[PDB]
Amino acid sequence: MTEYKLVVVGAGGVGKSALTIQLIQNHFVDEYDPTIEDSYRKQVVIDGETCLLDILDTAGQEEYSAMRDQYMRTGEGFLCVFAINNTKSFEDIHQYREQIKRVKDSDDVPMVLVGNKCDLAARTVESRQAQDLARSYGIPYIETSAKTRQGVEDAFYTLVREIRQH
Ligand SMILES: Nc1nc2c(ncn2[C@@H]2O[C@H](COP(=O)(O)OP(=O)(O)NP(=O)(O)O)[C@@H](O)[C@H]2O)c(=O)[nH]1
Ligand SMILES: [Mg+2]
Repeated sequence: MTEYKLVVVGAGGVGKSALTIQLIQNHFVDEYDPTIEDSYRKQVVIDGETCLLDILDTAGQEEYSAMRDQYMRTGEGFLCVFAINNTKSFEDIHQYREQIKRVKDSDDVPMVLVGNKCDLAARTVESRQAQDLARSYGIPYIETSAKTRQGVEDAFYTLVREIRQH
């Protein structure tokens, strides 16, 4: 079947793993559990097409840029995740996107800007700012909460749809 290699990237602690585990295992991981490098494979039906989501959950730690560079190279689409309560992670987004473009040798890689932890009331990144950033990237912006599952399927499925029309 069609396989979509999705890569989740972003600063440490923004909820990359929580988003992935919510998608694959339908539960919120309320646990401190830093990722080194984890792969998830799930058979899903998306818009009637049986496909295999191969999700690459990367580390936010800078000490694993080498492991990120290797598995960013093979990814077809990228979830660039920041936390709406963490302004620094929103600023780090530009660094992750530039790194994706260099390893992919491409200015138009399938990507979704993900503003995670939107359940939190102490927002520091206005939705308008992140939407403008996504607009200048030419990529969709989707706010998610791995806690409430809001937007989780939307973020991943939108990325798959970008890969189809790429
Ligand atoms: N309130 C709330 N907390 C969240 C959300 N997503 C993740 N978290 C919390 O944020 C913390 C970090 O989550 P985690 O998924 O491990 O983030 P990460 O980006 O994978 N970190 P790393 O880069 O080290 O792997 C955890 O305590 C987790 O429960 C969310 O949508 N809402
Ligand atoms: Mg993680």
